[PDB]
Amino acid sequence: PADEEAPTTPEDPRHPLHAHQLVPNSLNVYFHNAHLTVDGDALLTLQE
Amino acid sequence: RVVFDPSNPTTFSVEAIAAYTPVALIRLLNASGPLQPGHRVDIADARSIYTVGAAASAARARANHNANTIRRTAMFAETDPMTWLRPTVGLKRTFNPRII
Amino acid sequence: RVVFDPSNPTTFSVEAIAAYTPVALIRLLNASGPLQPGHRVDIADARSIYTVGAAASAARARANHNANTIRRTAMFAETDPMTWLRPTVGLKRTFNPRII
Repeated sequence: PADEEAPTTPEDPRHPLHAHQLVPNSLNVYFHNAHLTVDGDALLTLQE
Repeated sequence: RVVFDPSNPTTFSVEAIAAYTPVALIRLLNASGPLQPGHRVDIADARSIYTVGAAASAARARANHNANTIRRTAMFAETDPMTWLRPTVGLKRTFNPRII
Repeated sequence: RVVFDPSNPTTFSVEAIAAYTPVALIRLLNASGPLQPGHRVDIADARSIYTVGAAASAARARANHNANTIRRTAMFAETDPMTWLRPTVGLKRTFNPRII
């Protein structure tokens, strides 16, 4: 939601690097394969 | 769903699908078309539809974020029809755009 | 309990017994086979039953944590029935499988 801050640490639930978001065959697995704790507000920008 | 069918998705339901369950769905099927409906057609088009569909899917999915994210402004000089009386400036998109 | 019987464990009785108990049961028991009641079976299955039974008891004992863990998925390439239209990818299990 648009009421709080964005997630920071990879052990955070709302973070793309938690255990949850590791959906098989998602482009998130590469960034976690590479062990790059980058957040989603960057991932959002690949669309443009 | 639309896997045993000749190019029948045609960029229609794929965008109606979200950005999580479609990839969570292709990983669910365990077989392809024996009669090859979506395979007898030249696969060249069987590829060029799913991709753009997923593209528009993610696009409309993030279109909601345009409510809590700023209007992306030009980052270069890009001379303006009002570039007289003031010189244009770029903007390096370094800030965190997530408003509060 | 089970020291004096030939192959009667047979990963059936000990199957339901816990994990911390048989480790406790065997340091607990202090009896040698007087009639060789379970010692008539040689080393061939003297320990085989015990090891397979401990495996069954651990599996039944560790099956509980599966209710709050992530699904074990492909660790390697492991081509898919939907190998086309997207490349199958492994997944390093370097994350913590303990869900909130």
